Amino acid sequence: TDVATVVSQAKAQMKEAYYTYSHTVTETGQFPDIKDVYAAYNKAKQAYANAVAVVNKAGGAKKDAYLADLQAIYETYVFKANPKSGEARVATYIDAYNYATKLDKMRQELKAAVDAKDLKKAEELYHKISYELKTRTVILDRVYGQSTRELLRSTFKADAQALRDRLIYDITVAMKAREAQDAVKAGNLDKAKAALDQVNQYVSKVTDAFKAELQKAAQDAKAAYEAALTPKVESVSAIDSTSFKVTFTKPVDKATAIPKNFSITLKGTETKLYPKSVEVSESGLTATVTLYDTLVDGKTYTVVTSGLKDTAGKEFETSTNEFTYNKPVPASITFNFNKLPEDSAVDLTKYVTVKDAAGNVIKSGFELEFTSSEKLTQGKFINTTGKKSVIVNATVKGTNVTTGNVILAVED
Repeated sequence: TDVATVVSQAKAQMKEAYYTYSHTVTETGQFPDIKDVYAAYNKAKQAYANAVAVVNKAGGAKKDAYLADLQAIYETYVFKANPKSGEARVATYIDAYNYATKLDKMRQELKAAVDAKDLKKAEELYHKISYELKTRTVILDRVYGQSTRELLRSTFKADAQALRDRLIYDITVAMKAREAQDAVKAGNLDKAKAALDQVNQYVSKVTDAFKAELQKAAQDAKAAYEAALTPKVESVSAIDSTSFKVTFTKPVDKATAIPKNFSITLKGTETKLYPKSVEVSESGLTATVTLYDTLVDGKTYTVVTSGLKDTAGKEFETSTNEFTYNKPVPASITFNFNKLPEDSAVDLTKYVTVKDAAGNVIKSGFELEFTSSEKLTQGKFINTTGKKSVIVNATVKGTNVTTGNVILAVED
């Protein structure tokens, strides 16, 4: 009833509300029921308001000092707009505890979505929870007590971050896959390739939760991206003096990969060579074209392809592509080592190196003939079993580049 006592008590009640959470955090390392804290919060507000009315009535010459005192205690312990450190302790705690338990609930809701393998629900929650973690963690900063701020982060926040982080690959590939689809469906192949590149970058890192669905999504994006590409002739290159290699950017309908659809001209002249046969890669996108006519060393040839179609539908554009035929010039030949392994069939071509005059190794475009102390099979295999030496001679046919007779040890 007396004013001094009323204000004395209302201040005690305001602090009591802060003790409601702070004491239990400190004593037990736990949080109170938030509802007890709300109850204490409301008692303090009512204690405040009642104390004000009593002071307005019977405070006399201390009226203003009383209201300021009350206000100061209120603003520190219970509530204040835009709190600084140590202010609005109860209201900041409530907000942070509520922020933190919403995190926990969202985390648990996310876990349910991955447990139920629901990609769309997990995607939504990942974004919502990401937003909470980034934009609203400042709520935690306004809490009074390093000890209790740390209790909020460890208790609730750390788990939520961990679930979110763990899912980033899953959500990225789902997003990029559909961005890819949407890009091709929108006639934008640069956008689709770039989206697809990301897919490919991350899909080997998705978790188990949605792996099949996500791998499926990624395969659908790849395939849908290929479809939009135009089948192209990429290149031609000589092989020997009567054949050349053609490369496709996309497997070719083998029924269109026939001689009549290939034209070969000695470039800049009217001399035209006839295709004999076309032999396609089951591998899809490369064929060997064999000519009746012979290619001249050092000449350039233009290959005009027409009438080719895809492994499924689309037409290659008539295309012009050249290659130049060069028959290498063997200058030297040597055996790679002073020895051969002990085996019943050693291929001598694997043991010998041929170079041109500049000393560059000539990998193809020449024939090898051998003589040996040992019987030769297929012109190149020898049996070294039970032998400690053998004699061999590699000559590049039918030039005069040759090893001469060389005695090689047999040892592994």
